[PDB]
Amino acid sequence: SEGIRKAKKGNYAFLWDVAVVEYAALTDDDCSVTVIGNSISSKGYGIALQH
Amino acid sequence: SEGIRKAKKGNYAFLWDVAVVEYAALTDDDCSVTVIGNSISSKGYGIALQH
Repeated sequence: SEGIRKAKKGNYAFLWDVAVVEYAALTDDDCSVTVIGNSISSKGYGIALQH
Repeated sequence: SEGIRKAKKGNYAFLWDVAVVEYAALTDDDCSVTVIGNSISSKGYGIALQH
């Protein structure tokens, strides 16, 4: 939440999930941001369960 | 095993696994290798166990 406006106001590139940044681009009332892609497909994300 | 030097000595944009190319251009010694990038998240490989 601080990284919303501090990246808006201040040259701060952030370290986070891209899909969140996709939605943060989806929320800003002006198209006023920039993202750069990432491709690391050897490691994945699964969903935990009962052992 | 067929279209090997036809991609290197002919107009054939041959199409296979990138890691196989990291073996094949390693077998190549003539510096006639060029390739572009690709990000495909859906498919891949991990060793099967017993059921």
